[PDB]
Amino acid sequence: SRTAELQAEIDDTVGIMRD
Amino acid sequence: EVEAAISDVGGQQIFSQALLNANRRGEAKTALAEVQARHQELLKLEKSMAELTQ
Repeated sequence: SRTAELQAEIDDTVGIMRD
Repeated sequence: EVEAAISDVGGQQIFSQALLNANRRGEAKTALAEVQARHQELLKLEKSMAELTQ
């Protein structure tokens, strides 16, 4: 469950930073 | 007449062998067989964060 949360956080930062 | 012929009784030794828990099963049991699918995930973090760093 930790690795999934890390993956989700990284995806969100990717989105923020594409913007 | 008589003499000796067969004697002893109180005297013997034994070794002892041993089996093992079954659950043991194949080495792949938690944090062993899951490392196959956990690696694809970790390769996903590597990639998605490769997108991040680029």
